[PDB]
Amino acid sequence: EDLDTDNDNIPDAYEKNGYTIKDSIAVKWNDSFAEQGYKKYVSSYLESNTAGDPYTDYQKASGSIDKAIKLEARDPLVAAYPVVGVGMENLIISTSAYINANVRYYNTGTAPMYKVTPTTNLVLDGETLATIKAQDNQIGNNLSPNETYPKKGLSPLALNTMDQRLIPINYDQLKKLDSGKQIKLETTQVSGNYGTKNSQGQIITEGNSWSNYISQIDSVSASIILDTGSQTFERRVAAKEQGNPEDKTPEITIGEAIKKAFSATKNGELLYFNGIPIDESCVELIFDDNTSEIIKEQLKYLDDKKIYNVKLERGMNILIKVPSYFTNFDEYNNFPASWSNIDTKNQDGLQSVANKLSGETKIIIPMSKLKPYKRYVFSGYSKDPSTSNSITVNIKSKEQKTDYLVPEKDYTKFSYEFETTGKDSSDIEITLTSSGVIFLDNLSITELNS
Amino acid sequence: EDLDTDNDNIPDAYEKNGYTIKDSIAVKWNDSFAEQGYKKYVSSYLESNTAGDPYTDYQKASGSIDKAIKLEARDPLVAAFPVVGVGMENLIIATTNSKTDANTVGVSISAGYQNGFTGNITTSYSHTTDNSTAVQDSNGESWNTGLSIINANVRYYNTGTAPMYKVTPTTNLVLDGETLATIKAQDNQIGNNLSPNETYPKKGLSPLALNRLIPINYDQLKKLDSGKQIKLETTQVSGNYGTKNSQGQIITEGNSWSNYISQIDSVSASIILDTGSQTFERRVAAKEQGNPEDKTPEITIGEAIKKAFSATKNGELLYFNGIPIDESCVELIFDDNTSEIIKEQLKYLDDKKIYNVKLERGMNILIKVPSYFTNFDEYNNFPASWSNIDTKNQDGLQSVANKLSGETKIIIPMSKLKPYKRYVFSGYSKDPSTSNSITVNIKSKEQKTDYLVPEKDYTKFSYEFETTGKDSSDIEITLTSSGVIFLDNLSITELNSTPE
Amino acid sequence: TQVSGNYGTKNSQGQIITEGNSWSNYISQIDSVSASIILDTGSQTFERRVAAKEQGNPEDKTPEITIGEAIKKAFSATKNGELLYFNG
Amino acid sequence: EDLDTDNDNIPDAYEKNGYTIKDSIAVKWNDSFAEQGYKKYVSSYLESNTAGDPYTDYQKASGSIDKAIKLEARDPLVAAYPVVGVGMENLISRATTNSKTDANTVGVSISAGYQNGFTGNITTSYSHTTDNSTAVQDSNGESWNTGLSINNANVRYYNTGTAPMYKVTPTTNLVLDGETLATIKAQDNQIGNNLSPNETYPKKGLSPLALNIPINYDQLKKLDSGKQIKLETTQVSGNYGTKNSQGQIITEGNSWSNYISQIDSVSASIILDTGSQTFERRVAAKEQGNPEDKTPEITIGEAIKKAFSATKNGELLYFNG
Ligand SMILES: [Ca+2]
Ligand SMILES: [Ca+2]
Ligand SMILES: [Ca+2]
Ligand SMILES: [Ca+2]
Ligand SMILES: [Ca+2]
Ligand SMILES: [Ca+2]
Ligand SMILES: [Ca+2]
Ligand SMILES: [Ca+2]
Repeated sequence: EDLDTDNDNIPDAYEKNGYTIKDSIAVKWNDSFAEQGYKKYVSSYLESNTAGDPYTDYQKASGSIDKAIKLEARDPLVAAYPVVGVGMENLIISTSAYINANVRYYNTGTAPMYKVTPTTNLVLDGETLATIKAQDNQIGNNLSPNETYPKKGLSPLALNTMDQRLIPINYDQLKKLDSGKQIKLETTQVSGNYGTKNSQGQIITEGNSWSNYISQIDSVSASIILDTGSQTFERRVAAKEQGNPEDKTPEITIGEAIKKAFSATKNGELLYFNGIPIDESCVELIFDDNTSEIIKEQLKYLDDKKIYNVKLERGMNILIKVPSYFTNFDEYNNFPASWSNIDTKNQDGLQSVANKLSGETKIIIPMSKLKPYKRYVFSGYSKDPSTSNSITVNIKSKEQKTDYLVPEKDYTKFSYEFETTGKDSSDIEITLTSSGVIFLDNLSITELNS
Repeated sequence: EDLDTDNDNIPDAYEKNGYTIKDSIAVKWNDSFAEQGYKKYVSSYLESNTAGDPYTDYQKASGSIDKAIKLEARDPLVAAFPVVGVGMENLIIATTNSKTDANTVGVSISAGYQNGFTGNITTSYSHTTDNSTAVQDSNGESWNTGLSIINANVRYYNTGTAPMYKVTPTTNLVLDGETLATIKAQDNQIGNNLSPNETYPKKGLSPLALNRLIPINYDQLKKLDSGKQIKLETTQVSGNYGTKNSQGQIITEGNSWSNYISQIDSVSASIILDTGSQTFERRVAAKEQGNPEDKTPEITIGEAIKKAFSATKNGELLYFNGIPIDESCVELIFDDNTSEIIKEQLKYLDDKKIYNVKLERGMNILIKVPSYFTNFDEYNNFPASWSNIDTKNQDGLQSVANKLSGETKIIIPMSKLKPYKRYVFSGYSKDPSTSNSITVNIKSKEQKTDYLVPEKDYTKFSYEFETTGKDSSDIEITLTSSGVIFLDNLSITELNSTPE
Repeated sequence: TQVSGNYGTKNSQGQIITEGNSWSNYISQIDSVSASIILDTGSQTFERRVAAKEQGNPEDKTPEITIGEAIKKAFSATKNGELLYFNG
Repeated sequence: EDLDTDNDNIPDAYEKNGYTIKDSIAVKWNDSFAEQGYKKYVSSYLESNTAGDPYTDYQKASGSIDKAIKLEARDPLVAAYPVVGVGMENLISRATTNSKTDANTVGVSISAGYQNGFTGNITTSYSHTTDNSTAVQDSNGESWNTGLSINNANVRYYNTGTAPMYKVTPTTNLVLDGETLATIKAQDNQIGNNLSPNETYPKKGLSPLALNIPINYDQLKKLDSGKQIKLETTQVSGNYGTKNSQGQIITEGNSWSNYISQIDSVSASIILDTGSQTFERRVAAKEQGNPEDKTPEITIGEAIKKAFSATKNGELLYFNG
């Protein structure tokens, strides 16, 4: 009962049903360990590195790795994949001419990246001027998770050397630069190292590279992203191959994976990221085209009919954006202007109460606290047992929108995309009309890409 | 009891309840060893390197490491961390620098303090890595005179705990909001030796020259003429440490420091102590919040300061080489997230003292010792002697207080204080009746006065007064009391500098 | 002022290696345990070094020899009883 | 009586009371070994290297180390330490001589009477032997400005330590008595292959080593009025000799920068000047706080005689007569 096929210092039976690390020796999981704060881990018994990252399944679970890797990446299923991107602050051209920049390396993965050597392009409209690689002057020694180089409170670093100064080929670039065209900065690849403890016990990060592992880590994991409006966290969760009978990676629900990748606690049934709810009813999801067809196909054959109860797959991409303005009519309403014709004396809501609307809903949102030239999408829950009332929308924007909606028997989410342009433009108006008595809950406002 | 889960030549039983090293082996700690000078160590029995530094628990306790590492790094909880920075001392188209200017500048101090939290609040905490320049060349004239419309002399200074061989900084010189350039020391300004609390070149040697043409905008020079707020920021430094090998000869070639930086900052609480002359930086280990497998010991902030700086406890006061750094005698500058952590834990306490709260991960504590202080008991380094003080009292917070009924005067020459530096007034008052009134008046560049009322218990007050110039009127402090009022720990603290 | 070169040591594999070797390591050591002797023949010059014991050293066992014997040793000059001839 | 805690081939009992090396083994010291020229050695029984220098207690006591090291460093308490520098010779068109104690005794206050017991002085600008200040001898009275009236360096590296330095690459700056000019480094052809104790590169009898900068008109006046130029040293990077199992002395990779902050922090500097040649010795000592520390505690008089190898005839110290 102690066979170890893959030789990762964890028995096959424990690795299949769930195991927890106590006294640095893995033992069978017991439900009585929940109150002490122990976590449950389940992984594959046919492979040493479940997610593909350098660290094994006994090193990740026990925490016997680099201590800068976030405590969420101690879960074997979640790859310790670091994401690094370069962000521009100031771009100036001076005499063709010399070009300088002010950039800071943003890390949002889960593990540090020593000796960062980013590679960037200088493109303005399709045409790329040159490829820039970080020389000795701009290599960041340490880049901890969720931290920048230079760290917060230090000025950005310059960038003026391109090969063994920056210079265009001719004046054809500057003539269209003055016409109103600017130069963007985009990253193509970032190079780095990963820390490991050598034979004698010290850490060495010379012969180890992260770029020997990226191709593998991407291909065996499902990408998940969470955006808080200001901070982005990119996580990768291992997923099993479909037709392979010898691929024994555990299958988990998408709802389960969110709790694991972002280490978000669960207060019984709701999920809080760090005080921000991330339950499916109070947050907007974005999927690519490939995910949409798969997620719809799985839902129709399952009775509950919620996203957060669908088994994860290998290669699906998920983008989660928290609402900018959200009200639940129970404990939170961040809208600067109060809503009209609201009645909280109800018990038919999704969680506690619903809004019994008698007539129409009128809300005037100021543009002062909103982003100009940005695309906004509103969402909400509508329930009508009568199924005999027609509801239309009249919202002022760059182009006035007028759409009709027929509420269903039960609660249903409606999403309508509109665009707002110009800071010194007409104030945005929103109108909701109901034929009879309707139930509304969980209204959302979320920014989209421009 | 010789079980070894981590295999670091320290049994689990010793490593939990207290162990000391005798004859290069670890033995059970006994309370009778205290007077002989042996120290009590407690560590984690599941980790080889409790503090995260490259030297394990047994190596740190026994001292079998580089002999330049300070004796207060031999505690397994304290960590070796060379906190190197670059300070500039020459402007080329004279300079006195401070390592705690950007950290004590962000604090705004009110008249009173909330009951329980006898500390200050700042939202701009910064380490001693950075530099702040207040050029002494200015005497009323700006730099624009004479010349109007590249290479500077700098000195690498270490304030950490362990030496850094092969110094190779990477600093940025600010140009208002914009920058100058990313300058990386390349071949012939690489200090091969940087001893802790020592510079490169040596203390008595002139600074070396930074390397070959740069542009400087003239519009920001007028800003410099408006105020010399130019500060030098060191983004990163590269170097090595030294661990003996099988043969014995110290190797420093592959052993970079930069491998254990993102690990030390992620397992340790940042604590800084300033004495006015030089500043020390330490990073004590702290356990994780919700990890049951984290066996890092729990020690309160009072023990953290004693361990980090090897402070000695006389009576109930921590003494740091003559200068007392007890909680009631020093001005603390916490970070906001650090401060609110203490605030919530204070109301669950009984004694209600800062130094008795438990240490946590991620704290940022900047201890700033006041320039002039007197406890009325034994220490009084004031440039003059205060008038109308009755030392013979028994209601003092530590030993004695003063029986004040009337007015108190003090003479303070401008010479004995640094010009153009903001200062914060501090002290403790108490009155059993709480019916008398306290009136104060501050003689400075502006005429400022205020009124105060005591309470049953000792209360802390804080007042601000700035200094201007070298030739100016002497600063006078007047304390007037209606009835009987008791005073203790009368202090003057040196805060950030004032704009030109 | 100085010269840098190599010397050869027959290793375990039977070859002669002059890559991990240098004379600079031994110039200071040879100079400190030996007595300099020069022979000048008008057109050619010779320079040797003969080891000798330290003055006040109890654990030094370098043999004691005379100047005449050392010149005989350092140049391999034959001695026909008492007269000493180098190359005639 | 055979226990060895530090494992340096010296039994702990012999190491704390006195020992000496006969036939490459340690023997208990006795009073009868004095007249035979033997010395008495005492070191710390918890540390392989008491002084901090690369050579252990057994290698120094038995002499199984470099033969170009002074006998002074064979005592376990005395650290082998190559304190070197740069000696200015030519100012370019005028030569100079260099004083190793000018910059130290300049800050000494001298009075008439003295307090009881104490018979020394006080210095406010203490500096080491690497801190070299010159004194121009060819300046007969004419100013340096004379000759042009319009508004290189020949040097010689010097050693005053106890152990030879191979691959000497000194680093200095042109401080020009008030402000540095250039942090010059000697890279490829100015490197000294070997630098023996109490010897210079080049050796005696060879032309000065040349090393290859603007000078303002203001420095010309001040240099012409009671001021002198000095070339302080910030650091010098060298190597040292280590034996092998194959028997070769390997001096590549081994550095005199790894042990410098170890030797320096555990040793008490003692300096002696005879007026013509200067010496610097480091002597190991013990910190008061640590009880586990076992470095022996001896007087200055014992430290003087064990550092400069004087002779104790009667009760007075004789150094080279
Ligand atoms: Ca297994
Ligand atoms: Ca496995
Ligand atoms: Ca509800
Ligand atoms: Ca242990
Ligand atoms: Ca341990
Ligand atoms: Ca008192
Ligand atoms: Ca021994
Ligand atoms: Ca020893």
